[PDB]
Amino acid sequence: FDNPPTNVVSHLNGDWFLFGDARSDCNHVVNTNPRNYSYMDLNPALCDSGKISSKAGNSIFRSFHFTDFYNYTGEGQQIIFYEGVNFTPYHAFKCTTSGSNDIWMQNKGLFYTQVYKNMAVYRSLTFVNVPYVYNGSAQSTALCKSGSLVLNNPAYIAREANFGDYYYKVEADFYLSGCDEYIVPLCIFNGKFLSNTKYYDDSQYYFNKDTGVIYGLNSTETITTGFDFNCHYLVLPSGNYLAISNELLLTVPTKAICLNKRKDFTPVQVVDSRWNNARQSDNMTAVACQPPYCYFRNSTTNYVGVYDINHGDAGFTSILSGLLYDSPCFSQQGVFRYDNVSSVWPLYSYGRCPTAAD
Amino acid sequence: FDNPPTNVVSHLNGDWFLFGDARSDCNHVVNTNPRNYSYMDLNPALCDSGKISSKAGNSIFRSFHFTDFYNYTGEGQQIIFYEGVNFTPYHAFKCTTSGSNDIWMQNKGLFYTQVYKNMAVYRSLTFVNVPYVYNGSAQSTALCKSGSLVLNNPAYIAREANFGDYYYKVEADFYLSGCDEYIVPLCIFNGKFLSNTKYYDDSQYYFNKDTGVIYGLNSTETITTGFDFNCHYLVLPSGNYLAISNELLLTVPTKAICLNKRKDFTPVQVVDSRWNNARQSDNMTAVACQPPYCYFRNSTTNYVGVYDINHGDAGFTSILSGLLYDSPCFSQQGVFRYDNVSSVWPLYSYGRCPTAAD
Ligand SMILES: *[C@@H]1O[C@H](CO)[C@@H](O[C@@H]2O[C@H](CO)[C@@H](O)[C@H](O)[C@H]2NC(C)=O)[C@H](O)[C@H]1NC(C)=O
Ligand SMILES: *[C@@H]1O[C@H](CO)[C@@H](O[C@@H]2O[C@H](CO)[C@@H](O)[C@H](O)[C@H]2NC(C)=O)[C@H](O)[C@H]1NC(C)=O
Ligand SMILES: CO[C@]1(C(=O)O)C[C@H](OC(C)=O)[C@@H](NC(C)=O)[C@H]([C@H](O)[C@H](O)COC(C)=O)O1
Ligand SMILES: CO[C@]1(C(=O)O)C[C@H](OC(C)=O)[C@@H](NC(C)=O)[C@H]([C@H](O)[C@H](O)COC(C)=O)O1
Ligand SMILES: *[C@@H]1O[C@H](CO)[C@@H](O)[C@H](O)[C@H]1NC(C)=O
Ligand SMILES: *[C@@H]1O[C@H](CO)[C@@H](O)[C@H](O)[C@H]1NC(C)=O
Ligand SMILES: *[C@@H]1O[C@H](CO)[C@@H](O)[C@H](O)[C@H]1NC(C)=O
Ligand SMILES: *[C@@H]1O[C@H](CO)[C@@H](O)[C@H](O)[C@H]1NC(C)=O
Ligand SMILES: *[C@@H]1O[C@H](CO)[C@@H](O)[C@H](O)[C@H]1NC(C)=O
Ligand SMILES: *[C@@H]1O[C@H](CO)[C@@H](O)[C@H](O)[C@H]1NC(C)=O
Ligand SMILES: *[C@@H]1O[C@H](CO)[C@@H](O)[C@H](O)[C@H]1NC(C)=O
Ligand SMILES: *[C@@H]1O[C@H](CO)[C@@H](O)[C@H](O)[C@H]1NC(C)=O
Ligand SMILES: *[C@@H]1O[C@H](CO)[C@@H](O)[C@H](O)[C@H]1NC(C)=O
Ligand SMILES: *[C@@H]1O[C@H](CO)[C@@H](O)[C@H](O)[C@H]1NC(C)=O
Ligand SMILES: [K+]
Ligand SMILES: [K+]
Repeated sequence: FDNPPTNVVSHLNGDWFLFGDARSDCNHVVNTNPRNYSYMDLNPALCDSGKISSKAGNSIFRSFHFTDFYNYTGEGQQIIFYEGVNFTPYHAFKCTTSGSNDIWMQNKGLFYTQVYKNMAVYRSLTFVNVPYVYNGSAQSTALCKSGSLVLNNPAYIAREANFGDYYYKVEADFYLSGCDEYIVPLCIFNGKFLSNTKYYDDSQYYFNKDTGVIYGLNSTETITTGFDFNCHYLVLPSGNYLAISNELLLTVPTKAICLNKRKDFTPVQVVDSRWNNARQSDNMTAVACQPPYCYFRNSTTNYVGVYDINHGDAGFTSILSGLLYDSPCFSQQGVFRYDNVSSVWPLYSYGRCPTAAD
Repeated sequence: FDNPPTNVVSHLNGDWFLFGDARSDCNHVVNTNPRNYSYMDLNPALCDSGKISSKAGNSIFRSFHFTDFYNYTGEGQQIIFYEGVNFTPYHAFKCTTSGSNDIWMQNKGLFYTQVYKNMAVYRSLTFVNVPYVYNGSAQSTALCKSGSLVLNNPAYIAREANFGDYYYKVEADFYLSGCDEYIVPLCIFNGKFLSNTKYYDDSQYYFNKDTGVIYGLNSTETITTGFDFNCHYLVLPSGNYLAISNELLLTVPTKAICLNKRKDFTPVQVVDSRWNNARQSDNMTAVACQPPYCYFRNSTTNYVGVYDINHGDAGFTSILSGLLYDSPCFSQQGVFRYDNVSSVWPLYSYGRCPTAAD
């Protein structure tokens, strides 16, 4: 008898949910010709399960920030993630041509940190639009963009006619409702921002009108180039808020991650989402995935897909294969198929776990 | 054979530490006459261990906020707490005679929440003085006090000579060094605060000069009585900060909980700290003590001490008795003395845990 920790994602019972991308997007097949499921790492037998929310070409972070939006939606006791690759150093995203992808990688890590931590204590994740009211005559403006990627959360509001510089103070009202908690971005350009001969230091506050909490960020960088849009990811309660800009452009949330249905602490499972080695990936989801709230799974091999080089890999297919059955014990080291005896002590475990005793 | 979960605090190996009060203060005995150890729930055999930091009449919260200060100091992999009673509804603390003990109970809960969460990931806790510089000629003033309890953290700075009201903006610089992280209070009077015929709305911000993060609290209550000093407990990095007051009195930290030596996630153990039923206690440490970061232990009986009615209880002596030996498995349900087989599945477990399988 053998009960080793196994390198899979699985589930204790039927109460689970997976968020993903093309590699687990059953619907994508309609856009293959001829129709072919080999682009998937997920087993197509799971296509009717109702336990998957995935979109080819997307990721939760990508949908959070950009106009390229998929309404990821799901509920379960155990949450599993196999997405992230659709925002990587490969995309070379920066708000401006003299920006920094490293900043955006930092943003990515901070975002997934909050997602993973919160999905260990909430059953349900979806996206909600955040309504806001701005009183001026200025409209929103797409200041942050690169190729096909256009930032739309937070929104930037243009300067009013009457102002000749960016030293002004303006505000908008944004209202959070419908969820137990909300993940929203609070961001600034952290750097010396040149506009019409003057260098600015972006400043943005959010204010909960009823709790009275102020969350703010002021620019502190002294560099005049190679800077970008630094974001923090706030986990906020329902309420009515002001977004108060003290310098540069007013920014306000337009989308939130909607967290609902508090649950007993249940660690999430995260699968490394990367490209074939020919493309630059990042380890930000690994950084974000820590005990006790998350188990991280990765293959030992290069991603080499059979459909194309970036889709349908033996290693990741193996990892996802655990979704085809129930497993009793989840641990840092892997999943144990039996709940009785093992040769190693499971670490940070969840479920019915074996003893490594005599 | 029998391996039930047991209602004790214990330790996996010798790497542990206990924070407490008189009920575990070996030194107190010098202040008994004749000398008598029966005031303790801790076994005196542990008096030479070097693994206890306790002071009769004190608590970590009490020392955090008030002039009645004990420098709680300790390091261990597994941290245990048996303190809190020395700040309870019994003490009837309020900043003013028309204040609110309920507010202070809320403060207590919020504080212990941060302590317990952080001591699951740091080995070391102590107190550090927080130096600050205020530029005015005004001195500190003890605005919040009740009987023998006098608040000294945060400090209040009096108004300057030149000001005739409390609508002013002033600041101090405070510097955090020597620790990985710091717990500091950010507080305001949350209410309509009457001074010389005018009603004020307290406002206080802290600003990290290098990260550029602003943490602020503004008063939102409309009541003119029955309000008090609402605190939030920030977990901050080393750095140089400004305390920026926008209304009422400037407040600034004078003491921090010093968190050092990051460790692998290890749940803390907390023992209910209460008075005999003749006195009003509270459940704020229970509220603060949640999975997966904390296990809470409580006796099933009234606290009835043998030394006096509030010292030396059979139930709590029993709970602490587990410190006299090593135990392999810690769980929500209790401590299992054996790592092999049990009849229940340990929940949120830490250590070498038994299987409830056939
Ligand atoms: C954060 O940045 C804002 C905007 O720069 C600061 O507010 C401005 O501060 C300068 C003083 O250096 C004044 O000249 C402006 O009038 C202020 N603008 C406002 C209030 O809209 C703000 O003080 C910074 N917050 C801090 C340091 O906590
Ligand atoms: C938090 O409270 C402060 C102090 O009341 C507010 O700052 C004052 O706001 C009033 C406007 O209602 C002005 O009359 C004062 O001049 C301001 N004092 C200052 C800036 O020192 C502040 O706006 C509040 N913060 C919010 C609402 O985010
Ligand atoms: C109009 O040309 C410039 C300028 O020098 O003013 C070029 C300037 O480009 C620079 C400095 O590399 C751009 N600022 C930034 C940080 O990208 C700056 C801004 O895009 C532009 O001023 C609008 O700024 C705001 C705050 O909306 O535009
Ligand atoms: C001087 O008498 C009074 C006053 O009406 O002004 C009584 C006043 O007592 C009240 C309103 O119950 C006190 N304010 C509060 C909230 O306790 C108030 C303050 O203690 C005093 O004004 C000092 O206030 C500040 C901000 O230092 O003092
Ligand atoms: C996403 O889908 C959920 C479920 O249908 C819905 O409640 C929510 O409003 C949607 N969010 C959008 C479209 O932003
Ligand atoms: C992520 O990558 C950096 C190197 O770029 C490394 O320092 C860090 O340890 C990595 N973290 C994880 C969790 O793999
Ligand atoms: C995943 O494993 C592959 C192959 O060992 C390795 O190249 C890669 O760095 C790992 N990814 C992370 C995020 O650790
Ligand atoms: C599906 O794609 C795989 C991998 O490219 C290929 O071997 C196979 O011919 C395809 N099947 C069909 C029916 O096109
Ligand atoms: C462990 O469980 C497996 C599967 O039921 C079984 O083959 C083996 O005998 C068990 N070992 C025990 C109970 O010691
Ligand atoms: C508390 O004790 C520790 C250890 O001796 C010391 O480093 C620290 O400065 C003390 N804190 C005080 C006295 O505020
Ligand atoms: C604390 O006491 C209140 C009643 O005052 C109760 O609602 C709450 O559930 C209690 N919490 C715990 C953890 O015992
Ligand atoms: C501890 O147990 C006692 C006796 O059952 C009970 O009265 C008390 O409410 C409990 N305390 C907490 C914080 O639950
Ligand atoms: C210690 O106190 C206990 C409980 O009050 C009492 O029974 C005993 O007489 C005391 N012992 C001494 C030596 O005073
Ligand atoms: C459990 O361990 C105890 C103590 O060693 C022993 O008495 C008992 O036989 C063990 N049961 C097993 C190994 O099934
Ligand atoms: K801004
Ligand atoms: K203040």
